[PDB]
This record gives sequence, structure tokens and C-alpha cells, in this order.
Amino acid sequence: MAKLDELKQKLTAKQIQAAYLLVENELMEEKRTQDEMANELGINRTTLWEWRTKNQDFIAFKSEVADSFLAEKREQVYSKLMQLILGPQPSVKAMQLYMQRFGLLTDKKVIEGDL
Amino acid sequence: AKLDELKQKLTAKQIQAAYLLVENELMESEEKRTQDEMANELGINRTTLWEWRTKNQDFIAFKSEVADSFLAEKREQVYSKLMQLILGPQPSVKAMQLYMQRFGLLTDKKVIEG
Amino acid sequence: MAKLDELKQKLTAKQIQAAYLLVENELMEEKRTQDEMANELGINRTTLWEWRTKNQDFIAFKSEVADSFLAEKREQVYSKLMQLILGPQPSVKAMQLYMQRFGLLTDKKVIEGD
Amino acid sequence: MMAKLDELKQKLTAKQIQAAYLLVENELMEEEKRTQDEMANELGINRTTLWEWRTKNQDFIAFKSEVADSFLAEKREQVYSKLMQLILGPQPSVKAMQLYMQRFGLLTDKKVIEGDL
Amino acid sequence: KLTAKQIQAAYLLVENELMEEEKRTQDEMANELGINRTTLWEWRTKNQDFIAFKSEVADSFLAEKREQVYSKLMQLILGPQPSVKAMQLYMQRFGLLTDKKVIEGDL
Amino acid sequence: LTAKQIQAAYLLVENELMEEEKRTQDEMANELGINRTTLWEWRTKNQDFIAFKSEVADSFLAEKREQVYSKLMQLILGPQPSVKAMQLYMQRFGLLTDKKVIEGDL
Amino acid sequence: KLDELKQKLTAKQIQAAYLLVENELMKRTQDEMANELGINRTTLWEWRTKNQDFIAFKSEVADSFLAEKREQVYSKLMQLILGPQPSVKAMQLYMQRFGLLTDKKVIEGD
Amino acid sequence: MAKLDELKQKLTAKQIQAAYLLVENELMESEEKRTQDEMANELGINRTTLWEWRTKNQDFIAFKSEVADSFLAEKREQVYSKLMQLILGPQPSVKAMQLYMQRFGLLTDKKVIEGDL
Amino acid sequence: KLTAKQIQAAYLLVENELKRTQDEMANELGINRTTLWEWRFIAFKSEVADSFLAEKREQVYSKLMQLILGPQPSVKAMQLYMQRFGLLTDKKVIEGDLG
Amino acid sequence: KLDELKQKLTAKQIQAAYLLVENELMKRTQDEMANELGINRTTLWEWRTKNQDFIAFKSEVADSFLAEKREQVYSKLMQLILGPQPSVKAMQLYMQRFGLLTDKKVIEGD
Amino acid sequence: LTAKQIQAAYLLVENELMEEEKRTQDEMANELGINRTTLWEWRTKNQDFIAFKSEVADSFLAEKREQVYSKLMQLILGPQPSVKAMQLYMQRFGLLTDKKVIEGDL
Amino acid sequence: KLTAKQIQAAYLLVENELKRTQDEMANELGINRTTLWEWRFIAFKSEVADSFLAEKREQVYSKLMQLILGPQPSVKAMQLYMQRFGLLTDKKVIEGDLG
Amino acid sequence: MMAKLDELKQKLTAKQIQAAYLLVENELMEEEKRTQDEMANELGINRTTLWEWRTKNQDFIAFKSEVADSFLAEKREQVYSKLMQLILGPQPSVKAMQLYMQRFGLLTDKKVIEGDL
Amino acid sequence: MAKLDELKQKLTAKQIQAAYLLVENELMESEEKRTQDEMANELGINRTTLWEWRTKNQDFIAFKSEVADSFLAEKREQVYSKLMQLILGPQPSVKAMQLYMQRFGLLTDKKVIEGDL
Amino acid sequence: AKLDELKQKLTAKQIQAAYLLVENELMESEEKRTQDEMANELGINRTTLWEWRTKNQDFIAFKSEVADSFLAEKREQVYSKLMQLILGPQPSVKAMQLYMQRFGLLTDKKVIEG
Amino acid sequence: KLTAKQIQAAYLLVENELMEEEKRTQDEMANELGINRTTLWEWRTKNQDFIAFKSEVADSFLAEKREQVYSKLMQLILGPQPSVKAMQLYMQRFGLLTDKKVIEGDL
Amino acid sequence: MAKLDELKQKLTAKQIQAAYLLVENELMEEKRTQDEMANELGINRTTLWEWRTKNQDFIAFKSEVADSFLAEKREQVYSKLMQLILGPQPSVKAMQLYMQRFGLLTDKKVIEGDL
Amino acid sequence: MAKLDELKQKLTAKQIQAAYLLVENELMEEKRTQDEMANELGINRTTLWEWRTKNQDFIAFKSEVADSFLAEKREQVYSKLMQLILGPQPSVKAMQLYMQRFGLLTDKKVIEGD
Repeated sequence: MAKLDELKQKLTAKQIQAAYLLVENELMEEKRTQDEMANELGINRTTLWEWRTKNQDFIAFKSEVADSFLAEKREQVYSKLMQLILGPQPSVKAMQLYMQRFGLLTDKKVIEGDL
Repeated sequence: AKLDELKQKLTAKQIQAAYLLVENELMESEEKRTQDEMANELGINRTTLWEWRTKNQDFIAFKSEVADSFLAEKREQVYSKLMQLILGPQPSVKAMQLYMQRFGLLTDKKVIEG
Repeated sequence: MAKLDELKQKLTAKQIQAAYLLVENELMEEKRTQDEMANELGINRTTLWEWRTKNQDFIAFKSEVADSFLAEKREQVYSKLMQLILGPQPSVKAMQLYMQRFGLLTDKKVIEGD
Repeated sequence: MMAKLDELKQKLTAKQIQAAYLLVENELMEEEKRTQDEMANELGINRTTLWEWRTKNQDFIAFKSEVADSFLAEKREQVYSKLMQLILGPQPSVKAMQLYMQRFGLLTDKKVIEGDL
Repeated sequence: KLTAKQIQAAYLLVENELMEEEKRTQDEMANELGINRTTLWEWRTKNQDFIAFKSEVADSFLAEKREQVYSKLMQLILGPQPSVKAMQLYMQRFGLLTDKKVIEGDL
Repeated sequence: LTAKQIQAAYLLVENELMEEEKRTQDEMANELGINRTTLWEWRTKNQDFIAFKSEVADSFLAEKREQVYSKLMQLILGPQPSVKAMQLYMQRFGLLTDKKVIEGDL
Repeated sequence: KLDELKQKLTAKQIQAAYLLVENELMKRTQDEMANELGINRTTLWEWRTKNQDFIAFKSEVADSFLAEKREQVYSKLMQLILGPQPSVKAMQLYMQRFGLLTDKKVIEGD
Repeated sequence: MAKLDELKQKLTAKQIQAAYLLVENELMESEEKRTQDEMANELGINRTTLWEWRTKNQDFIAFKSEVADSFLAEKREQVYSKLMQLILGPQPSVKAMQLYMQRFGLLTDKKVIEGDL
Repeated sequence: KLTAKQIQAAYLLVENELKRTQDEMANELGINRTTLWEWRFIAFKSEVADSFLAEKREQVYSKLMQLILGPQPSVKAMQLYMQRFGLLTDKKVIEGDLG
Repeated sequence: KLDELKQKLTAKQIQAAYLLVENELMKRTQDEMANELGINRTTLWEWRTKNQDFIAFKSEVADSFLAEKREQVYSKLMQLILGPQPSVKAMQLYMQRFGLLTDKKVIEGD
Repeated sequence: LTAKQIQAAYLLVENELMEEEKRTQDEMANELGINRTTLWEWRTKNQDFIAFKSEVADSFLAEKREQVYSKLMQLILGPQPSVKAMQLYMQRFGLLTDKKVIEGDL
Repeated sequence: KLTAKQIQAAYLLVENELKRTQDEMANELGINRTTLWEWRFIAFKSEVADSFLAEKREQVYSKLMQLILGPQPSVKAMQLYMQRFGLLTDKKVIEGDLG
Repeated sequence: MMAKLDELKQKLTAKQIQAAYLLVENELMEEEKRTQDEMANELGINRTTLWEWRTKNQDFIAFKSEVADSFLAEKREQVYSKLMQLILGPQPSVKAMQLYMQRFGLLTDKKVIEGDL
Repeated sequence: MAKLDELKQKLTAKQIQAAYLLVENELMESEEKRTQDEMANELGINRTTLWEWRTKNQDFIAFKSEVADSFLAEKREQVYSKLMQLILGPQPSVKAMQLYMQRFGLLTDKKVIEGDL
Repeated sequence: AKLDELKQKLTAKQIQAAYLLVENELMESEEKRTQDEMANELGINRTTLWEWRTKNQDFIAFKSEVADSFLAEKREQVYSKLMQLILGPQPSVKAMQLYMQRFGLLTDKKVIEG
Repeated sequence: KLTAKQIQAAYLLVENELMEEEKRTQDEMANELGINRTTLWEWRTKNQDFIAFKSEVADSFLAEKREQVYSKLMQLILGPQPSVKAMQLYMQRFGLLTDKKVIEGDL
Repeated sequence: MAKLDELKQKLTAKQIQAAYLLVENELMEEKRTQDEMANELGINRTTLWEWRTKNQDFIAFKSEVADSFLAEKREQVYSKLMQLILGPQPSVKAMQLYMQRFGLLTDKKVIEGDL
Repeated sequence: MAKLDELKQKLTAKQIQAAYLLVENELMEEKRTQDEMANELGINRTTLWEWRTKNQDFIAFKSEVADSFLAEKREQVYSKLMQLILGPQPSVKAMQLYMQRFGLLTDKKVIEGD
């Protein structure tokens, strides 16, 4: 909310709507086409193209919204992780991730020499 | 400790709700209930649970800590699978590495010149 | 915006146009040929060649434009990451990237020696 | 580990300590493991009580995790036995040899550092 | 510094490898340059200024390929078989991945 | 630790790291002249016993060194020379060096 | 290095550590080695399991025997590089032996 | 220039010629490479003297290694050409993409550090 | 420092790996079989061994380039080539504190 | 084919086989499917485990649903062939679909 | 087979092929109302019981068909389309043909 | 045999995989959503599907040759090429008897 | 299998039949398996007798192998259970799917044969 | 010759030209391939008519497939060149050696048969 | 049956010798005796056993059948390892295939046109 | 049958790929043959006799490589990393490997 | 002995000796060089080269002797096979070979059509 | 000997010599160049080329000579086979080849259908 708020103010209401539509199309539970999204927004195809390619504030805000949508999925990822570990066919790689999540693994170094 | 700070902002009911939602969602994607089937046990309206889940920032933060707690509690079950891979008919060297790293048993030596 | 405008200063209007066209051809929607892009720009084929091979300011700017187009794909990449996690063969490597994205993974490092 | 288990013990009842050991033993000690209900019965507690301890009591969870670490630690020679079987067997593992050599800090990488800061 | 001909030779050798039939042979490049094969050989094997300049030119031609590389990276991510390694490269490009370390001990 | 506990730690480690069928916990308990429940108590609740037994395990593993080295050399010199085994050999004697360039500001 | 550890062993224990290492690094069973040393098998077993100075000395002589193999390892390395299937991993090791590879780091932050 | 000339000063004209001939035999494109005897004959020296320079003369060895480095360095655009072919070909190589990106320092790893060394 | 025959003797043996068996080598040196076992010292001979490996540099480089330019270009060989010339950068951004 | 097996089932059993297959080939639990069919869970279980005609009919409708997916499979096949990583194994299948590959045998003996 | 033996065969197969923790042999014996030794005797010495139980196992496996087909289609249509799964699909419907040329004398 | 619109309707749908969703397709056809489910018939439409795949032959061959001639020549693609033209022989010598 | 075991039974004593079952049970029925001496003792026979039967009596060996086949055959649903777990689990095995489909003869390869003889 | 001409008889001059153009676009070496619209324009036909020939005209489809076969067949020496490069290159391909040997029928499998079919 | 034909050509002692030699040589290449240590138990001279092993064609043929018999007798031990691979924490699909082939449970269907 | 020029063209095209700088281009081969590029294109795309002859020539050049292939096979078997697959190919070449079958049933 | 005897008679005593020496050098428990073997046989290097390259009877007899030496090693192979199966780390591929040795595996085909 | 003599009939003495030389260069002890082999044979480089590319009788004979040289390597191949079987990483694929060499492996084949 710290970054979204500063960026939001450099964008129009339609641009904000556009950023959310593009992200929802990819990260919210068949995808819409670019033409379908421009239509829904009531803008021309060329306008959407301009925002996506030339408007740095639009791009930056859209990346922040994307991060927010990705963040919400954490328990979904956790569920899959535990599924790979706790079934009758355990994944050692998944166990590595579990252990790292809780900082359980140690790497030890003995250093000699001079600088 | 973080759970305690986030717990004082919530009612007993919201707290029970958070625990029940986490258990349900961390289940494999067989016995898992729906959101309406997660209003009956708690004895609340479906819009209330939806408002807690989506619009209540204190509820959302606590529920995240509760999810971490859920995974943390499974430690001995994880360790059991690790040992099974080590002791099975195709012993996993990767599982052995992880065992050894758990107890800080592996050393890398480095000699540095300036 | 700052780095692009800085690099943009050293270029002509046509060169800036050329940089965008070359990048759009690769990162949006090769498909057009070098000749077709030169024709579109209303410049000689030999001029586009000289810009691409001999103009360090052009090359640097175009590379920054390439970075911008790549950055804008973020949610599309995230969507594929989640599909691999949630699909019929859940990808642990994708899960690792997800967890690293939010700084969820920690190792202890023990350092000995003088 | 003596002092750490003692510190985490202070906040739990005798029944809660027994429960933590039973749960870990079920997973980490040598036809089928016990169910939650079977263990609840063994402890003489209600199933809802065992769930509450496993779910909501952070002191119970933290103690039980320390118990888990202890059970895992005690397997060391069993892990070493498999390590040696992979090294010496008819499909000898160079990865297992690397682990053996790292265990005793026998492997060195040398570095010549240059630059500034 | 280098002669104009030597600078031209460096560009032609790099163009032969990194731009755009078959590639030109060494003999064909010497002829296009209007120099002896022995002269081209001498520059390539004994002239350190020429070698160093040509390497810098090679770096520049490679740098200019950036969007073509990115295009293939995106195709690997989005194609029928999405590549997780390509996803890792994408996320590293923008510094999106963190590892946390808790450091203990002495030096 | 008592003499019996030191003996028990050695027997448990010998069972795993010397050898061909290994003894059961019950057989090891009998051999020591203790009850199965005492052995189980030592292995699960006695932190001094666990700590000591782990150090004995380390000693038994350490003693295998020449046998590990033998297999390492067999992989190097065998019909299918192992480059990974060569890497371990060269690291063992600090024979491998990289140059590190570092720039700049922390 | 060896001469400090040597002091803590009997002459027969020194002989045993050398025989154990030679058996591995230059085919005999434990019984055959004990019979060769003129000691009982339970004695060899006690040295191998309970004598920390014996174990430590033996590991040291193991290192010495291993070090002596260096040219044999080099021969195999060069065979993998110059053979009918040149090995890139072997080339990497060669290059590292002579400190020919640079890993370059750019560091930024607090 | 400087390092080569420093090493070059310690060798005879014939030794310098020999070092280039040996490196050219390996690293310049020409049906079969020349044999040792063929190179000695071309140099107008004994088989035995070439062997001596190659094995006992540390200055010769050092100069020849520097010459080999220069020959390898000169191949840069040829290596880059293959890197791009792997990236752009019908089986695009993500590993080659990684190398490309490493070449220009485009890949960042972020570290968050805590503790006390 | 060493005698002339010892210097010749070192160069000759390392040549063997970098053929003649142990006793064959012992017979060439004019020493006993047992004496060879006793020595197996690790100083000059080892430097000649390193020197022997060092001298093969252009031959190693030739194989590297063949792997890069062959019909199946090796990306790992390209990696080593670039590392040889310090062309690959890894960037680290470090945050936090330690005290 | 289906119409012979159909005769050996009740209307509700036909409905159950279709629902079970649709659940898999076009998310519901066993209890939800039984509740949807208006039968008790032990009844669904008995049909699935003890009724051979039910099992046989259900496998047949499973085949029918699977067959209907053919163009979807073709779409994926062509995507793998014409994609940014053309798949040789997918090309092999394409060629085999149209009988384009010859395996040639020379036979000798008694 | 007796009614009890038919019941036992079904229970053993259900334990493995329907499901979540499975019953022990002792629990299955109790459920059937027979001694552990009787169950063991049937599983090891009764060839009619073994033969019948194998046919029941086949029936339980056969009944899984739509679930196997579901996973097959998921691998085909998923984010990582499986060409091997496509091959199985095409073979299922006899869609793949090779030409065989054969020459000559046996 | 089929009506003209049914022939047009078959060609149109197979085109979809070889975009428009199920209901989108149902709306184009001017039929109900339920009716589409009932049909999902497997005769002419299936032949057009096979016909659609059949027609891409030169595009498949182009990818085959690219794999063979690319910077990482595919031996498996070479195998398929040779099989296409019946160039690979497997020889069997058979002994024994059966009666 | 009834008649085959009956035929192989005719040449063995009751003790030899018991011995064959004990040996197979030791390997194929669900902390450590019995040693040869422990089984010899159980049977009330000398260790040399058990070795002689296992080594030299072809009728004993042949019967015991038939018993082995029977024990293995009876595991069928346990094998099927693992097959289904590999198909349906989070790392779904296309190879396991092929085995499932072969089990019921669901996979067809078509051939068009040409030539002569 | 014969099969091509039999299929060719069913097509117009323009359709024959179209079939060759489509195959040449895919299987003959020339920066970017031509688009469908580019080919229709080159042929002097509607976009819609090219589409019709490609999708509804079975005679066109069949002829074009035969033309594609002929174009692929003509590449033989180019394929053989790559096969030899894999065999002779710095990483010799045993699989390519197998193909070479299969090409000339050099590999035998011996079978000894018994029973009664 | 072949053992019986080859057995009638040999003495009791030669027969015992064949069984003992096979057991010894089929051991892992720990408790294995030498040829001289395989003359004592049998109570014969070392040259006699060497003559049987190398020069006696009837002894050689019988010993080969005895080696086959030795491997044959290990069937249930082989089956045990097979089941362990199937039931372990990384179930082996290849082991499942072999199980199924043992009992002729896998069918390939072929449709042939003339 | 073919003209002398067509036979010459078939050999040159095969020689360019399978014997022995860069390979010749199509334009360079047309010039060496003294024919139009369009003529070479016509023979390669439309002349079935020419295509069939060239393929037979290609088979002959490939057949002639036998000892070079065998040399690499032996190097794989005997080299520092002996290849078991190459050993299998060697043994199949001489018909050294047998599989036994006990056939049951009906057809 | 059926084939060795017919072939042996087309060879000289020295040729027979040569065939056995070449095979022993490879299959009998550091190998001799070609020059060392020619010396031991008391023949010239060129003579040994002639026999190995031009004498078809010599080559055929040597291959038969090689088969005989290889055959003798069967129990050595059996020992390794059982080592791969019966250890704490079983090989499924080795189990396949064991089962095939005893003809325990069935491949089943259902054939339809016409010819 | 029969096939070689038959093929040898169609060739000159020099051509036969050339065939052996080409094969010896690859299969014994390339190392000599095409020019060096032509010089050794006392023929023009263009003559060796013509034989290699245009003489079907030469090509066929040389291929038979190649087969003969390869056949003679038998014990060398057998030695490597045994080294893989008996080395530190016993090769099961090598064991399979060994067993197939002596026809030791059998499968049952069951055939149904009309």
C-alpha cells in the first residue's frame, strides 16, 4: 500500500482499471484477448499498446499489482509443498524447501588465508 | 510471538475461524469443506466469513501466521519421510545431505589469498 | 523513465523510432524483416545496419528499451509459474522460485577460521 | 539440548509432555502407525483436546519440535551406515564420498581475490 | 591505435560470425580487404592491439542481440512446455529472488 | 555416563558401522543385560547418552577413511574414470584455485 | 605431522595402521591381517574402535598414500581431455588446477 | 603485449618460432595436424632438442602458454556465434541464455543478511 | 638441489603417466624394487609433474574449441571459455545488518 | 455396444455410471455424487465394487468420453511440433498416425 | 469358497484399492471374526482363496478406468504436455500404423 | 450425407483446435448449450480433423529438417527421416523349431 | 497351482515341506529376518541338513520355488495399490499408466505387412 | 513420376502452382517465410480461395502431401552429411553409428524359437 | 535332470567338491576360502582339486549345472527385493512391470493388414 | 535416363555434402556446372529421375565411409570410457547375440 | 572342440601359439605390446601383422579361442549379478536378467487381422 | 575368404592394395592423409578419388576388408566387456550382452487371436 499509492496518483482512473484487468486476466481464477480487454475498458487497441510499451508509471504499477496477486497464493503453494512431502511418495527436493522455510539447514565454512 | 500481537485484535470466533480456514486450505486440493460449510461449525453468516477473509486486515495477517504455524507443527512427519528415504531400498544421498545439513555436519574449507 | 530519457538524449527522433520498432518486432504480439523495418522507417537498409553495428548510443538505448518490454511481461511469467505449481505435476523448482520471490527461505551459515 | 528441553518443558503439563513424546514416537520410532484417536485414547484425553494442543498451543508445538530434533539426531549411526553402504557397495556413489569428505572438512577450494571492496 | 584497414578487418571478421549461403572464408575476407592472407594471419596472431579491438567489437555485436535473446526467453516461458529455468533467469534479471542468511561465528 | 551406558552406545554403533545380519534392539538389550525399556529410555530421553553415542558414530565413520579413499581411487582408475571423483581428489589436497574479482560498494 | 602421533602408539600398532592402509591403497581379510601381525582379531578390533590415537595416525598415513597417487590421477585427467570423447568437466578441473578461471562478482547494498 | 615481450626476452629466435609453431598446430585451422618430428624438421632442429625445450625449459613452457592464451582469446567472435546459434536455434538453450545474461551482468541474486561474524 | 641423474630420473618417471611397470621402472633406474617402495621425494618430481600438465595447455584449448565449434556445440565449454577471460559477472545485492 | 450392457442395469445405475465418468472426464466427492443421485453412499460403493455389469458399462462410457477428446489431443500434438521447441517424439506420432514410417526386416533361418 | 472366505478376499482388496490409514492384518481378522492364524493360512496355503482374491484385485483395478483416463488427459492438456501420454491415447484407439517390409527366406 | 450448413459447421469447429469457447461456439452455431453437450457425430467431423492434421505435412517436415540441420543435429530426427523412406533394415536370424 | 504343488509335494517329507514354507515366509511375509541357524532350530534339524536340502535336493528346491511363486502371486492387490498411487499422485507416472492399460489389453499397434515370406 | 502425375491430373494449373508454392515456402531454403496472404497475392488468387483449397479440396491436399514427400526425399545427402558429422565429431554418437549400420542392414538379432503357436 | 546324467560320472567326493567350489565362487568377490583352503574340508590334495577343475570334462560340466542350481535356489530372495522396490518410499515402476510380466499380466494388441 | 550434365550435377551436390573452407552454395554449384540457378532448382524439385539418381549416389558415398565409422566404434569401445552400447553394436554386427523364445498359444 | 579342430589344421604351430597369446593377453588374468608378443613368439612384427590382417583362418581360429576364454567367466558374471540384486541396494535391471535367465517373464500378444 | 576373393576378382592389384591401405589407416595401430596414401600407392590423387567415389567394385571390396579388420578385434572387445562387468561399478547392460552372447536368456511368448 506504500508503493501502490504513490504510483496510483500518476495514473488515470482508466489506466488503474487497465492494470487490474491485465493482471486479473493472468492471475485471477479462458483468458481474454488484448482486443477483448480494450473493448471492456472502452479504449482503442492502440491506446492499450501505448500504455503497455511507453508508460513507465503504468508498467511499474502493473508489476506491483502482479506482486500483490502472486502473494495471495501462498497457502496454495504450501498445500502443494506438503502434498509432495507427506504422501506415500515423498519428494526430497520439497523437504529441502520445507527445511529452508524454517531455517533448519546449516552451511558451515572454515576460512583460512589473508587479505 | 507475532501470533499474540495479531491475536489481540480478533474475537475468539475470528481466531477459531482462522485456524479452521487454514486447516481446510492446506488440505490436499477429499474431506475439505466449502465456505458455506465453514460457516455452520462456527455458527456465523456466510458474508461475515467472506468479509473477515477478504476485507479484514487483522484477520488476514493472523491467518498467515496461523498457516506458518500449521506447517511448523508437521516437523516430525517431515523427518519421518526423510528417514524413510535414507533407510529404504534405494537410499537417497540427497536425503542424507539434508540430514547432515540439519545438524551442521558438513564443512566447506576455503583458502583465500588477498 | 530516468535511464531511458538519459540514453534518449544522444539519439535522433528516427533512431529512437528505430529502437522501438526493432524491439516491438521481437518482444510484442522476429516477424518483419530488416528491409521491411527500414522501409517502414523511411531509411536506407545501409543506415539501419550502421546504427545497429556502429552507434554505441543506439545500441545502449535499444538494450534499455528491450529491458522495459521484458519487465512489462511480469504477470504473464507469474501466471506460468503458478500453472506449474498447481498443475498435474506440481513443480518443486517453481515452488522454490515462488518462496524466494517473497524471501521465505533462510539458511544458517556458520563461519570459522582466521 | 538438556537446557533447551528443560526451558520448553516449564510451560507444559505432565500430560502435554507425554503427548509430545507419543506423537514424535509415532513418527520417528521403529504394521501401521497409531491414528490421532488411538493416541488421544492412550493419553486419556478427548480428540478435540489433542487437536487443540497440536493446533493452538505454541508452547506444545515448540516443545514437540525440539523433541522431534532429538529423535532425528539420535539416528546418526543409522544414517552413517547407509552412507557407507553407498560408498562401498556395487553402485559406489561419488556424491556419498563427497558427503563423507565434507563431514570431516577434508575438501578445500582456493580463492585468489582481486579488486576493491 | 590501428590503421583504417585494420579497423575494417576487425569489423569484417566479427560481421562474418555475428551478423545475418555460407560464411566467408579467411581467403575471401583477405581479398575483400585487399590484403595478403599472410597479413591477415599476422594481425590475428601477433597484433595485440588488433586482437583486443576485435574482441571489443565482438562484445558490441553480442550486446546488440539483447531483444532477440529476450524473445527466446519469453517463448520458453510461455510455450507449450514452460521452462522453470527460463523463469528463474527472468526473475533474476529484475532482482526478484531473495535468499536469507543467518550468519554465525568468527573470522 | 555409567559403564553400561558407554557399553550400550558402542554396541548400537557397532551394529550399524561394523560388518552379516545385525542385532535387534531386543538382542542388544539382552547382550547388555538390560531390559528393552531401559535401552529405549536411554535412546529417547537421555541427552548425555544421545550426545555420546553421536560422537562414537563420528569416530567409527572417521576410521573408514582408507576404505573411502580406496573406492575413490577405484572410480578414478577404473574402466569408467569418474571426473567427479577426480574433482574430490584435487579438492582433498587444495589443488584447485579460482580467481575472484570483486567490485565494488557495500 | 606423523611423528607426533607415532609417539602415542606401540611399534605393533604402527605396523597395523600401515598394513590396514596398504591393504586398501597399495584383498586381505581382518583375520588375515591380524594373523600377519601376530595379534588376535579382538585386539585389532579394539585398536580400530576404541583407540583414538591409532585411528588418528591411520587417517594421516591414509592421506600420505592418497597424496602419492597424484600423477596417476593426472594421467586419467589428461586421458579424458585428449581422448575420443573430450570431457568438458575434466577441462574445467585442468583449468582450475592452474588458476585460469575467473568468477566475477559485482556487489551492491548496505 | 608487455607480458608476452617479457617472456619472449628469455628465449632464442628459434625457441620463439617453435612456441608459435606448436600453438598454431593446435589452435589454427588448416587435414591432419603436424607430428612432433614434422615440426622439428620444419624448425631445422633435432627431435631431441624440441623435446628438451618442451619438458625442461620453464621459460619456453611459460611463453608458449601465454601464446596459447592469446590464440584462444582471438576466437571470441567465433564462440559468441555459437552461443547465439544455440539461443536462436530450433532447440533454444536456456543455459546459453544464462551465459549471455551473465556476460553482461544482467542477473542479480538478492541476499538479506543477519547475525554476527 | 639434486644430482644430474636424480634430475634425469625425475623427468623420466613422470613421463610414464604424463609404458613401463613398477619393476621395469626400477630396473631402468638401477635401484632395488624395495627401494622404490620406500621412496613412494614428493617435491621436485611433483613440480615436474605439474610442469608436464602445464605444458599441455594449447592441446587442452584445442579440445575446448572443438567442443564449442563441433556439430553439437557445448554450452559448458562456452562457459569455461568465458570464465577463462573473466567475461561472466554475477551480481549480488546485499541487505540487512550484522553486529 | 453400450446398448447390450445397458439392459443389465437400472436407470439409476446408468445415471450413476454417467455421473462418475463426467466427474472425471468432463471435483465432486463420493458422498456428493451419492447425494446427487439420491442414493446412500453404501449403495454407490456396492455398485462400484460388487456389480460387474455396472463396472463393465462404466468402462465403456469411459472409453466414449475419452474418444471424444481426439481433436484436443491433436491440437496439443501440433503445438509440440510447431512450437518454439519442436518435439521429435511428437513428430514420430504424427508420422505414425498416417502410416508414413517403414520398419524393414530381413529374415533368415529355418 | 465359504461366505467368510469371499468376504475376507473383498476386505483384503478393499484395504489396498479403496481409499485414510489402512487396517492391519489383525484388525481385518477381528473385523471378519476370525483368528489371525486363519487369515494367514488362507493367504498362504489356500490356492482357491489366492486365485479368487487375485480376480477381485483385477476387478477393483478395472473399475479405476475413468480415473486413469482423467490423469492421462491432464498430462496431455496440462502446462507440460506429455508426448508419452499422447502416444498412449493414440494407441488406445488404434490410431498408429507402421508399414512392415519383410524379406525373405525362413 | 450432410446438409451444407452441417458441412460448414464441421469444418468450422475442428478449425478451433486445429479461439472460441464451448458457449461461444454454441452461439455461433445458433444451437443451445445443452444440444452441444448431447452431441459430444464422430464421423465426418473426425475425417475433417484427420484431414486437417494430414494437410500440415510440409510444416511437420520443415521442423524435422530444422532439427537435423540445426546447431544441435537430432539423431532421433535423422532416425525418423530414414524410417520415412524405408532406409533402415533390422536383420533376424531365426533358429529352432515349433510344432 | 493346486495340482503343481501336489505333484512336487510327493517327493518330500513333512519336515521338508515345512522347511520350504519357513524359508519362503522368512523372505516374503510381512526387525530382522531369521538366520539359517534360527530356522534350522525352529525345524528341529541340524544346520548341515538345512544346507543339504537347499543345496543338493532338487525336489526340495523345485517345490520351494513353486511356493515362492505362490507367495509372490498373492501380493497382487498390494502391487496394484502402488501402481494406482503412481498414476493418481502428485508425480503421475505415464509409465504406470502404460502398465495399467496393458493389463487390460487396451493398447493397439497397427501393422501393414508387405513383401514375401 | 506416376503417382504425382495421377494426383496432378485432378488439379488446375493454378492449384498445382499453389501446391508447389506452399511446399517450397516450408522446405526450400531462401529471411522470413511467406505468409498465406503473400502466397495468395503471388498466385493471383483470393485469400479465401487458397483457404478453401487447403481445407476442403482432398485432391489438393493429397497432391501437396506427395509434393512434400518428394521435397523431403531430395534432402538425402544433407541428412547423411549430418549423420557422418555426429559419428566423426569430438563427441561421437553411438546412436548415429547404430543408424549408419541399420542403413546397410549390418546388425543381426539371433532368435532361437521353441514351442507351438 | 541334466544334473543326474552328469552326476553318475563323478565320485561322491567330486560331487561334494563341485557344490563347495560353486558356493565359494558365487560369493561376493569376506569369508571366501582359497583353493588350498578348499582341499582341507574335502580331505584331498591341492593338485587333485586343480585337475578336477581344469582337466576333468565331467567335473566341469556338472559344476556348471550346479552353478545354475545355486542361482535358481535364490528365487524367493530375489522376489523379496522385487517387492521391497515396489513397496518402498520410491516405488519402482520397472519392478511393477517385472512383477506383472512374471504372471503374464501385460498384453500388447496388434492389428495386422496383409 | 539423364544427360551427362545432370549426372555431373548429382555427383557435385553429393560431393558438396559427403566429401572432405565452407561448402559451396547453390549459386556456386550452378556456375561450376555452367547452368542457370533456375535449371538446378528445376532438376532438384521437379525431375524425379534426377532426384532418384542423386539419392543412389548419396547412398554410395555413405556406404564408402564404412571403415571410418568402424574406427569410431572401436575408439568408443576401447577408450577411457568404454561404451556398452557400442559393444552391443559390435556384437550385433557379427550376429553374436541370441534371445531365446518359448512360444505358446494360437493364431 | 568341433570347430577348433577343423580350423587348427589350417594353421602352423606358431600361428596356433600366436592366437592363444593374443587372446590370453586380453582375457587371461599390464598387457603385453604387439612387439613384446612378436618377440615372445620369435617372429617379426610384420609377420604378426600379416597373420592378423590377411590370414582368414588365423582370424577365425582366434575368434573361437576368444569365445572359449569368455565362456569360462560365466560364474564370475553370475557372482556380480547376484551382488547387484541381493545387497541392501537392489538393481531392478539385474533382477530382470535373473528372471530371464530362468525364463520367468511372459510377453503376451493378441493378434487380429489378415494376411 | 570366399566373399573377399569373389570381390577381389573385379579389381586391379593397385586397387586391392589401395583398399587395404585405406582400411589399415582407420582400423589399425585416420593418421595418414589422402595425398600421403596416394603417394605411397604411386597413383594420382585424382585416381584415388575416382576409385573411392565411382568404382562400385572398389567400394564393395573395401567394405568387406573393413568387416574383416573389425572382426579381428573380437578379444579386445571381450576384454572391455569383462572390465565393465568386474570393475568398481559392475555394468548390468554388459552382463546382459554377456548372457545373450551364450543364449542364456529366455522369454515366454503367449500368442492369442486369429
